[PDB]
Amino acid sequence: TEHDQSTDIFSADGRVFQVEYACKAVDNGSTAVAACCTDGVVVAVEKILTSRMLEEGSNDRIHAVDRQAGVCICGMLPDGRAVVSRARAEAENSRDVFATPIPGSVLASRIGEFMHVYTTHYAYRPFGCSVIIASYADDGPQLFVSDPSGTVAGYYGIALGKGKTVAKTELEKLNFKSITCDEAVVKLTKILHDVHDKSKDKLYELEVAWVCNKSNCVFQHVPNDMI
Amino acid sequence: DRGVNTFSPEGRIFQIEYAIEAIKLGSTSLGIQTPDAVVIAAEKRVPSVLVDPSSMNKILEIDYHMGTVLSGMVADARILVEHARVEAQNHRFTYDEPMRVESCALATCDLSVRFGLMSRPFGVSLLIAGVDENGPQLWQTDPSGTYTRYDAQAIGAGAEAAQTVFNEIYHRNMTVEEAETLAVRILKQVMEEELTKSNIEIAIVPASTGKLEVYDQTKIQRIIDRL
Amino acid sequence: MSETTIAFRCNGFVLVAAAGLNAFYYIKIMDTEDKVTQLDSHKVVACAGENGPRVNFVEYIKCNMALKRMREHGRVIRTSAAASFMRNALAGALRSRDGAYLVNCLLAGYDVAASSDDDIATGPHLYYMDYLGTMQEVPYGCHGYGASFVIAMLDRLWRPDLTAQEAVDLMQKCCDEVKKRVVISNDKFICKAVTENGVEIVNTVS
Amino acid sequence: SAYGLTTFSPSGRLVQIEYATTAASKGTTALGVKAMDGVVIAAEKKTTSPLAASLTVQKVFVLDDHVGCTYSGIGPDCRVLVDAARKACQKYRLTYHEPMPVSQLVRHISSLYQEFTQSGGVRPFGCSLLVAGADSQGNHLYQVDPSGTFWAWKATSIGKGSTDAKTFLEKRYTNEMEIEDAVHTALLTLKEGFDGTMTAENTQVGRVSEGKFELFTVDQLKDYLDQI
Amino acid sequence: SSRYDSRTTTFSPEGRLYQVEYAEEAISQAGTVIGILTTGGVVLGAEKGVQNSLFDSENMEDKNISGEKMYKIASHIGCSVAGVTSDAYALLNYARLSANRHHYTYQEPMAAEDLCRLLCDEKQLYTQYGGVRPFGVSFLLAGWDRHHGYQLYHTDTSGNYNAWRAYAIGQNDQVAQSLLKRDWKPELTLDEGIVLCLRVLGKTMDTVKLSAERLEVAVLHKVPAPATQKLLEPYGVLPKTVPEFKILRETDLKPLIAEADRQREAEEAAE
Amino acid sequence: TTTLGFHFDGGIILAVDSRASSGQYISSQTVMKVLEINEYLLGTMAGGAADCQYWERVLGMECRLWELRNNCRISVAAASKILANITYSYRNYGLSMGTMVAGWDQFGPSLYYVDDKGTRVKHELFSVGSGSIYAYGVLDQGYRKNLTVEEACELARRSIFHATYRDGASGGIVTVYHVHQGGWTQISRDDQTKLYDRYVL
Amino acid sequence: SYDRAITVFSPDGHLFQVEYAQEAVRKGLCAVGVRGKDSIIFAVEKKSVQKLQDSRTIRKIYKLDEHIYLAFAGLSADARVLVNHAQLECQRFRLNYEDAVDVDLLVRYVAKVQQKSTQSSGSRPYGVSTIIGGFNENGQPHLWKTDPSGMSSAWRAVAIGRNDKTVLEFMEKSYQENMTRDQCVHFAIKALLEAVESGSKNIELVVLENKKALYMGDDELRKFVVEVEKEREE
Amino acid sequence: WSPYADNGGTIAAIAGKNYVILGGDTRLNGDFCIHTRDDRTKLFQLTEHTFLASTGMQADRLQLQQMLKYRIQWYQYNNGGKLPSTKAIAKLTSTMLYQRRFFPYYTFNMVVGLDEKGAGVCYSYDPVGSTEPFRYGTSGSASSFVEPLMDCLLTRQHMELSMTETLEMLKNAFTGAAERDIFTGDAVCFHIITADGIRSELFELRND
Amino acid sequence: NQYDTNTTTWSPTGRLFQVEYANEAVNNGSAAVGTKNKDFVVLTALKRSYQEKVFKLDDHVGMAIAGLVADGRMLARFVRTECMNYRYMHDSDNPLPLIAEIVGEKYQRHIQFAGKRPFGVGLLIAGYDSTGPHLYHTVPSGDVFDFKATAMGLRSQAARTYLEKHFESFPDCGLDELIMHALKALAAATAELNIKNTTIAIVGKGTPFMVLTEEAARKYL
Repeated sequence: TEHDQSTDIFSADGRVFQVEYACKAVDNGSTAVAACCTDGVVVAVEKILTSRMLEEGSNDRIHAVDRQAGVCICGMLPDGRAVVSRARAEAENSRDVFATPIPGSVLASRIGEFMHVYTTHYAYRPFGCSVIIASYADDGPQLFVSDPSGTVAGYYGIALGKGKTVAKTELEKLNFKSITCDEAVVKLTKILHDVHDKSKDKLYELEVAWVCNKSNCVFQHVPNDMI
Repeated sequence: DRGVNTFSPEGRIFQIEYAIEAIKLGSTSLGIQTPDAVVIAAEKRVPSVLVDPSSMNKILEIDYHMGTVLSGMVADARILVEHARVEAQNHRFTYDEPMRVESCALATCDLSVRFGLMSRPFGVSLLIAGVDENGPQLWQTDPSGTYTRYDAQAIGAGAEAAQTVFNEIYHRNMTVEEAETLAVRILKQVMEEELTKSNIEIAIVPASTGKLEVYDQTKIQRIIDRL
Repeated sequence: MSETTIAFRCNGFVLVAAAGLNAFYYIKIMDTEDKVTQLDSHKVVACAGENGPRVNFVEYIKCNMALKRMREHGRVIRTSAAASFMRNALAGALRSRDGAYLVNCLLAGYDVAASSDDDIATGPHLYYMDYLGTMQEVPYGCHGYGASFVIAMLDRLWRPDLTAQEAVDLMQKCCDEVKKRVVISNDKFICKAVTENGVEIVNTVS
Repeated sequence: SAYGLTTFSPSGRLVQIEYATTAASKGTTALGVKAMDGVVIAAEKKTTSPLAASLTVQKVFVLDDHVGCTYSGIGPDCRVLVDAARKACQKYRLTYHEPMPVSQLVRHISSLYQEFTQSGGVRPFGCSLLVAGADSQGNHLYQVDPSGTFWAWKATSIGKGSTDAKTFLEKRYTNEMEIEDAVHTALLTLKEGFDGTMTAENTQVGRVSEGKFELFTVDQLKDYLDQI
Repeated sequence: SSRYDSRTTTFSPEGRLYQVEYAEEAISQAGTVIGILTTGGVVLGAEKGVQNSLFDSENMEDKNISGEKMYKIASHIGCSVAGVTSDAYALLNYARLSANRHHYTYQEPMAAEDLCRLLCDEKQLYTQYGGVRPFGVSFLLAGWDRHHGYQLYHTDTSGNYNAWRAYAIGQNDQVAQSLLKRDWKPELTLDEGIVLCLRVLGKTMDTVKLSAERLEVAVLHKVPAPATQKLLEPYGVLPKTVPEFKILRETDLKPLIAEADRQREAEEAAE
Repeated sequence: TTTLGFHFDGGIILAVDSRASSGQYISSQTVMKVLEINEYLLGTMAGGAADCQYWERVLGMECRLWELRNNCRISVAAASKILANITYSYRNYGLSMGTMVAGWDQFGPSLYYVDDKGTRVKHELFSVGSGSIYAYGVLDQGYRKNLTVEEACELARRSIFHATYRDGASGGIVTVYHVHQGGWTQISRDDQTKLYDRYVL
Repeated sequence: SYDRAITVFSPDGHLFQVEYAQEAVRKGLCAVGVRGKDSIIFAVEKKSVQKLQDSRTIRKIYKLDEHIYLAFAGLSADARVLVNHAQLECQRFRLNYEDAVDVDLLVRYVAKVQQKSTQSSGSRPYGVSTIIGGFNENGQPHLWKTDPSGMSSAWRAVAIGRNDKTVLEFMEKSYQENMTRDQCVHFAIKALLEAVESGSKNIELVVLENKKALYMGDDELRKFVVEVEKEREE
Repeated sequence: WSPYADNGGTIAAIAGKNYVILGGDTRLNGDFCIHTRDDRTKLFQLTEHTFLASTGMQADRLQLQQMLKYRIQWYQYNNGGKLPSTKAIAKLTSTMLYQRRFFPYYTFNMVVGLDEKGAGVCYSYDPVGSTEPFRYGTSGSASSFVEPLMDCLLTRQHMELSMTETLEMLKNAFTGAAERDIFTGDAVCFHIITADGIRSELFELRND
Repeated sequence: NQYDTNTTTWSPTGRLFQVEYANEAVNNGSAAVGTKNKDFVVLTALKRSYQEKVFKLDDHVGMAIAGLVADGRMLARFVRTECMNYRYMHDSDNPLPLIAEIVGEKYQRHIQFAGKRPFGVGLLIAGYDSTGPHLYHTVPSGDVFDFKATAMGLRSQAARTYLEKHFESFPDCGLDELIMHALKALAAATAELNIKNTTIAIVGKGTPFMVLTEEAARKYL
């Protein structure tokens, strides 16, 4: 069992255990959900509070990375913040060098590449976060997830963290072709209130954001009255 | 086996804890501050009668108004004192005035902490004694890069004993004679050999003149006899 | 060329002379600087140029020769090897960032057997060098404005079998002709002989 | 990583160099024969399956117009030595405007093997080479091993079937063979150790003659196989 | 990755450097090598391995630069090696480069003890800095210079060197060192030295007759100086004799092997 | 500017004027041109004020470190050598400097000249600056080794005076220092216009 | 570039790499220095007498400059590297300051090189202790010792290497101030023969006087040894 | 294109037994024109007892003011919160100017403040940093007028003032300079520095 | 424990132990408190032979530390330098939200690479900018929390218990009652509080970051 001490070693079965362990940190974190409508994309996440004395906005998990795109972090927040910085730099590079807003599919593939490189070298460890990427540039609305292995995929709806098995069940009873961004906020918030476990985590709040036609394809937090 | 940067489970850095153990196996050194002056003194401890005692000074000049006594590893201490000397002359070069004692303590601690580059911390603590516009002062530096002001302090093997003699006799208001005497008393007790006049060092910095004076053999004996 | 240097070898010695002058534009500061420098027990170099380059060049050669001595059981190095090292330092500097050392030298030595295994031909040697790194063994040679006058005299009067007394006389005539014909004042000379017994000052020449 | 992976052991052995030499001695069989007017080298190229294209598999390489090589052991390791050798030959022509002698090329290769037995962070190469070529001093055949040691030979073999091949060559070798009799002898020696039927598609052959090195095509090799 | 570092340059608990000791054990397993100091030169002799029939010559144009065991470093310095062969080639190139740079800078030959000291400093470096194994080589060096005449040095895996009148490294070096301690004398000639070398190799190999195919012999001696072109170099001075390193062939050894077999048959008679 | 120094039986005298001029406008009449490096060594400035003041302060710092590390005073030969190495390393960078360095060490009194190209010379008498060409006239007439301290101070004072009276770039106050075994003393400061009234008789 | 930490503290304040270096020194051959009125003697044990060794012995006392010599104990190859550094520093000092280097200042440079080897990543300490002696430009003699940690001290007589502690007890009793050049040579030979077996060709010796150095020949040394072997019988 | 521009104008100061008075004009000149008549960048406060005053190129005095402000902030962080004296700042300034020897600030600077005894002092610098302590000083386009006048009225070599009388002399010197130098005019800002604090005042000059 | 030696090793349950242990350095430092009302922030600290615990970072911002002092000083020099550059380029105060972000990001670089050690220190950063008063707490894991009141160090649970009762009343408090609530919270984590073992620091509207002198602190102790 020396094979699980660094990310630069395969096990006999063809696995990389340090990356699996990093994934377990995401699976024990707070729940997130997201949905891709015909207008846009909506993201929502549960924040577990550690004190009743925090200001509002503390330890935000959702961050803008360009005018038209945003990221939500699951698992370890300071690791997520390092990925947010990288993503900001790739979006700026696309505007400065190629004179375009970065397409959603390209942004997700660069984030994946960046995360993968920390699974290859004896001197670094894998990130302990999964990132939800939400974008609306010239390729339409797009929602992607990148995990600690650096694997990247596109979704119509998705859930992450410790409530994900149940939350997935409830996202399967939505109609993705038809739904608008105002309905979505009500349904997504409901799923998150229902999976919350009241024994373990006593204090919590919800954080919600979107990018859609209503907002002029600007990625932003929803106004706190719509919850 | 476990690296140079590792923390223990109660939050201490192991190499720094061990460096502090090496200092408790040193020759004994101490200092006493009065309103008139500051006094420093050290057990010499030569290995044989064939050694010239001149060559084994434990009390060094940094500049006209400041001196040091060292404990622990002598060769490591010479690196630190060379740095303190170079800093005190750079301050005169640039600003045409003597360097304050506290600033010189601070500069020595900024060198002592650059390891992870050097393979290990310095196994040294200094007592620095001087005079500036805030009067006579006594500072201690240690391998953690912390510096602290004291009224009376001892370092090395006889340290624990000498803090019981200080907790009895030391009041903040003594004279030069009472402190000179308290010094040679503590040394007699915690030493191994019999206390001659060529087996210890003493120095003073007085508020009056503000220069450092290292006592000869002649003048030390007057303080043995007064006992 | 404000300072003249002269040298010549005969059967058991080399004589070397150089002018004492140090100047600042048109003012004489002093006229007694010794520019014939001793490199080891049986070697001297006479250099012409400004004080800064002259002194920094001879201290660099002296240091490397002392180092080489102690990593060799303290044995005297041959004159041709010292000449070769100097030439290589002058030529090196010419293609370096700081530029050439503006000095012109004459190197003289007397080679002596190291041990009983040594099959070296013992004798005096004299090498002319210039600031670019040119180096040539010669029977006599000169640098400075006075050089051309003295060379012609030596072409007329020098022989290999001059005695020590005839040679000292011949060096005094050479120095007098520099004083007679060169506008720049070279009023005092210092002279040294290199022989099988080492390096000595010749006091009767000035 | 910058520490050494190859180290001495209590009896003075360097075991990673032995283990690398064991990997070389389990490769498929190659051999070489020096005649009085040239040199031949040959190697087996059996594929694992008939879904593999035979044509593209290379066991014999041109290093320059006068010299070539073959290998046994780990193929991807051999490619690194073949690229370094090609480069050295061209660098020698740029400086002296003549072909690099085979003695100098072998020494260049040998010093690249020696670095991977000592530098930090690397294991040794796991292949032996046979090098064959022509220069001003004549025709040459050399062997180089993972230690970096090299030898000049009249005939030899490397790889799995190498002991039986060397016993067979010791009997049939003479100092007065012509080049064409050497090609015959080389192909006969392979056939002895070969598991299955030797064809012009599953074997490869190269030849030095008249100062040039050339791979046989499949067609040329078929003519020689129909005579043996 | 740091948990798999073997720590090659780390002291162990009696001030020992284990990699340096283990490399010394490798030397003691190699072919025997002998050196002898005479009044006419230095002799170096080596045992070659068993001689297969399929071995070939490199057919080099000049024959006195390298054999199997003997290498020229400069016109006045030669050597012979025991240990890891490819490591020897790396240090041999370093020595060749050092000795010829000295001649570039001073236009005279490098002293023998100086070349030996540079070589040993290159070995010491790998025992103190840089995390890799040391070289596994020992050299006998033969030289001539104007300071001390003929010299014979030996170098070891720690980077230490010493000077010798006769010496042996490799396999049977305690047996060889005992026979030399008996039969060496201050008044040996070059030919008497070569015979004394063949008889010592004869004994350690353990064959009654000396195979001329299983030995190698080199000498460092002084020969008449060649041309003296005073037209092209008007101030060039050569001496009468110059050093030369020579590798003896099978037509120079034939008479000297005879003399070594007769002295072997007259030492088996008295017993 | 005018500075001079010489070595006599009783030590070393140094003397200077005090004007700073571009070449037309006079920026000051009260520059101090003798630098008290420490208490056993003196320097002088001519050429660029800033260059002499900065690098002499550097040299004073190097002397004090030497004293801390070795527990004894640096020699004049070493101090002057430290300054000449610096100027030599900057010989292509356009400094302007003509300094004397004076002191009394275990070999006795020593006087050196050091310039901006790495020059370094040891001798019994120097004058430096644009007024030097007038001061050498008076000084070479009166200099001998057997002067008393009072005579030597007078000779130095009268020489700087005659330079100030003829050279446009020299003037102001004449200052004399004496370097002896116990260190150094400032002997005198006198306005050159008061001196005119004492010497015109 | 290998940059591993080699010399580290362990749990009771020990630096093991430095103590192991000090063990290599105690295994080494014995060396002795003795300061007289106007002379310094250095004497060293040699590996052994052999028929096959070359008569011209390799020197184990080194010259650092005209006026400074060095002897050592420990790993001979590490000592040669330290000697090389100190030779360059002596010449760098002449180039920068013109004067010849003082002995105490050259000893500080060497001690600082040893100390750095105990704190630099990627390298082990030198396994060497040195004895360094010389004269200043005012005829006063100095004698110093350095250890592998970088600690330096001045002595009147001192010993290092194997049986250092025995030779040091002998020297503590018998040493007298202000001895002659010949009385010093006697005292040093005598001290060495507490550790060493015979006194034939297993001693080399250097006598250093203000402006003169001498590697003693075999004949002058034989004379001094028999005189000492006679007095050890009494 | 040159990296240098001269923006014109004049500064002056006079020290007393326990005050110093310092003045700078407010015009900023371009090439053959005027950018503004109300520039305040010539005087710059460093502590409550010490000012920098500069003439020459305006962009270079802006850089030098900021470099000094940051070195003085570091001094307080390394010295227990305490501020450097006027003499300490004067030596720092000398050292900073010489370290740019090879592409120098195009500035003529003064440091003025109170010393430790509480008396006024003025340090004037050439552009690579040579200086000395003095009782008065001036630099800039009108300095060759103002300086001989200050020599005449304050030292009197050819023949103790109140704060009030000293300030009147400077008012009259600037009025004269504004009439005869084409690059000096519009207004003077005066600072009076005492142990208590710093008083300010604006004074009008001719506008042509 | 096979997973507690390096920062680059995840354990099988998804934890990073070396980072949990650096966080114990903070929890064993001496206690410090912070509180804020509509327009001020107050910090108090137990400084007992005087040991420096509070540092000014610019005119508008300062901090208290707990844990390893030499790491404290290294972060103080970094934030100082950042605030000086911001003012050079903009002529205004560096916004407090950007200070808290660069500090968080610098902690995190030291928990992901084998050639760096985690910082073993916790900061309370207090400042005042164009959007009002701010109080942030930072820890060795790289997290940053924005608070109305909190406490860190030894026995800081008692201080936190006291602040949970009163904090909802702090917006309406004046500067004098706010200072008193901060000392009564620090008292709960404790000999009693004098002017020689307690620091008080303040920053706010019309008030640059300052540490009370012993004279000014008498009024409250």
